[PDB]
Amino acid sequence: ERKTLVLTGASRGIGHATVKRFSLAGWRVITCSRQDFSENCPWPAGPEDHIKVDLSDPEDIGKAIAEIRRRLEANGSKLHALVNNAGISPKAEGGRRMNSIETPMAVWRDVFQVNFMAPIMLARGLFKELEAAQGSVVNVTSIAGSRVHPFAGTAYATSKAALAALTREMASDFGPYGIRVNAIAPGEIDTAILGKTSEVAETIYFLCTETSSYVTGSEIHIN
Ligand SMILES: [Ca+2]
Repeated sequence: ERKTLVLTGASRGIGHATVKRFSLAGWRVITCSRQDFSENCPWPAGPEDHIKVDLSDPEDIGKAIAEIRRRLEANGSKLHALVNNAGISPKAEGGRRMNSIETPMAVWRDVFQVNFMAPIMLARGLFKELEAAQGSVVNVTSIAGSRVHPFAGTAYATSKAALAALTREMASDFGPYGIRVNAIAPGEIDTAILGKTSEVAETIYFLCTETSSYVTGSEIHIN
């Protein structure tokens, strides 16, 4: 019965505020993280709501998808929401911003894999359950996708710009199956890559509930 959310990037700020919003609304919240489940976690969700997965690893993502699908059988194999908030912006030597000149191949690869490929891999991997629920996919974009930012490196900026375009394409592709796909760009950089965050969490929640049933292919720019 209970509506279910799969969330990546459940970090302090936007991620935690989103967990809190959906938890208080009565949803089951399955969080994905590189870390082992710990009883010192802020929310009281048990191990059945935690998925250990490294989103830079396509093999691990396939293993996480299969485990999520098994855990969704407890609700009729429905996934009402997938929220892609995981994002990385690796820094150069000495904690410096990493620009287009200095970014090595391995960073381009891992940043695009986590920030860009994992959202579509998870959405198409969980397609059956999203379709069964006529669910919602939210991709969290960034102001860095549209303007050069002092606190976000080039790989992050370009992968988030790619993610904004991917959101538009996914909405067109997933639409005929009844799955809506939208993006939200917070007004400030997500401090995870280092009141306003509650607004982002509220908007993600809106995009996953009945009032947004007819909205797809949009990108909401929080001002
Ligand atoms: Ca169907």
